[PDB]
Amino acid sequence: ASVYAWNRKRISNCVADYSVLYNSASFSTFKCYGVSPTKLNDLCFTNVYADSFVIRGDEVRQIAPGQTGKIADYNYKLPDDFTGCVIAWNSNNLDSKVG
Amino acid sequence: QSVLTQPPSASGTPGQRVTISCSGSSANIGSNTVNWYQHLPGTAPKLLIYSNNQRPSGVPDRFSGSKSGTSASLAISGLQSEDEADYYCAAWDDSLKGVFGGGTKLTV
Amino acid sequence: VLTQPPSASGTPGQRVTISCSGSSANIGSNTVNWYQHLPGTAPKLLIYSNNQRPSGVPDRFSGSKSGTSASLAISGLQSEDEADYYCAAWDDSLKGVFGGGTKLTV
Amino acid sequence: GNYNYLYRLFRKSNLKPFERDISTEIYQAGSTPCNGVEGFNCYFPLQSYG
Amino acid sequence: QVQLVESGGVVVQPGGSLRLSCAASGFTFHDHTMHWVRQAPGKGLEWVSLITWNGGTIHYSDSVKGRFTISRDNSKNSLYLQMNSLRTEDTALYYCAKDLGRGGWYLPSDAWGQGTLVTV
Amino acid sequence: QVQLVESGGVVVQPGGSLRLSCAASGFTFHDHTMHWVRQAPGKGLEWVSLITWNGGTIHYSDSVKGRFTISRDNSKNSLYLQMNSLRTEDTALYYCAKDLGRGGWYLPSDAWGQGTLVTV
Repeated sequence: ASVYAWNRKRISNCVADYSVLYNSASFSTFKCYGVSPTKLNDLCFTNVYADSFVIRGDEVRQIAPGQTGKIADYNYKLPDDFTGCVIAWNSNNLDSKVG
Repeated sequence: QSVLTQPPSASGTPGQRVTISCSGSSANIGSNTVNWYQHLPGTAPKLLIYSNNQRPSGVPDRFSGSKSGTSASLAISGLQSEDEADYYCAAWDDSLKGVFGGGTKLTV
Repeated sequence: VLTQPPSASGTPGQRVTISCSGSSANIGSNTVNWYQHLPGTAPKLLIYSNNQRPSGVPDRFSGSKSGTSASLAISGLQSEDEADYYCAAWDDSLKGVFGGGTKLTV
Repeated sequence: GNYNYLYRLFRKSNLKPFERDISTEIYQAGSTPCNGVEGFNCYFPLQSYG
Repeated sequence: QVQLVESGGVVVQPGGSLRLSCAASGFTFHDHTMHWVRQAPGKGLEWVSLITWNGGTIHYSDSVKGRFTISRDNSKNSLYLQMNSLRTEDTALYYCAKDLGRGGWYLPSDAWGQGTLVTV
Repeated sequence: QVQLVESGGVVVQPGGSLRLSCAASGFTFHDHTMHWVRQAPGKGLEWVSLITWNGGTIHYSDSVKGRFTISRDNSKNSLYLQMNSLRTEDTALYYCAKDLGRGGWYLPSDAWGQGTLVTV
């Protein structure tokens, strides 16, 4: 989805295996706030929300607590007490076109 | 506007236990040690915890903490009304120099 | 049409301002934009709609509009901040209006 | 100030009853090797009384 | 990754004419308004003209009004400026620029091209 | 009985060159590393700089790097901070602090001074 209209996927009543994400070399960004990126499998939650969107490389830094900017303020805002992990990767060969 | 990330506040009932989290990059926590400070308004900041889980003289065993992965935390047990203070997370950066977190306001 | 000082200066660690004035049609009943021009290349937008910033421009640069006048406030003066700053607005009688330009040095 | 009285501030482990330790081996607080000298997150184990 | 590339910065005899061209990419062309601005040597910026995305309106500075014509081709992502009855007073560095966003217009915004030198 | 006493907390014109001075006693001065830390009003703690006992190494935060100078005099048991090219963003309560042990260094430890207020 576009950043102005991000897609929220609800995850519940399931087994959350995070090792398939944590140990992946694909991701360029993997920032966990309030939790440890390698201990996620040992943490039980009621709800997990996966918010999916596409932004520019120079905007990736805005997807975090305490940040401001065009994305942080007008498109996708995260709370200062956010708990969860922000995962991102380069999609230049997926979401780009000539012209 | 800080490298180390902390929640804006924490709270609980006196006699209970609460925790204050701290997160950062591998250059902040992952490859270094985390110190904690307790700053009571009206006076100077003081060291609470150093080298992840060690205590300086004068700091009671109600204050303890740990470091794992690329994160750290401070645990405050036996909450007292006198612990209504701003707790700070700090570490030395591999690229930058000294780094402090925003500070967590702990209240009764 | 828009009136600006020919230059501005100051030691690093000094706040400076670049004023702009015109008629009720230039500032009073319209918006004011500001540009920063680094010699050797093109001008770039610094401030728009009186006090808004485009991507890439830090909060070191701010401004305001009141009455029939406007101003740009520059809090930083590094070696990289030497540039010609311009005030512009759309008129009701005239079209696109730019000031003479202010040379800000350090 | 009389600073000729030293006490041990850093140690790898605790002492046993009536155990003596008068070594000056430097203490490494961080995970980075101090190379047995002093510097980044490593200190001389003894401290003075003011 | 917005870019604007000007061409036509040549020397022309006074009383003659010159056409400038600006290539554009990195942004939606057909929905955006574009402008020309010129800077005479020793002077500040002088606004020349604008043309809106649908050709709904065109505006010229009085100094070029009636002698300059602005046009665009939304199928080639290009902007053109036709300047006739040229005078030595028209010597300037000409810049291509776009507006803030789609539909509306006001003044040149953040993305400016390098520009090209026109001598009369 | 460790004490650190700051001085120079005055209101200074931004174009000036204010220096702060920290007096130290109650501990060995010449074998210890010391730091400056400041707290801007409404904000948390900001690390400024450190100087080691032998002057072997000095470190600055990027926000003060190139504009602040740190020095010490082991014969006077005092630490100095020279702050030039001042900004209104430098308004803060400045604290003097020492490290944990002798020889080496890391971050400010248990002994902090009362601090002094610098207004720009």
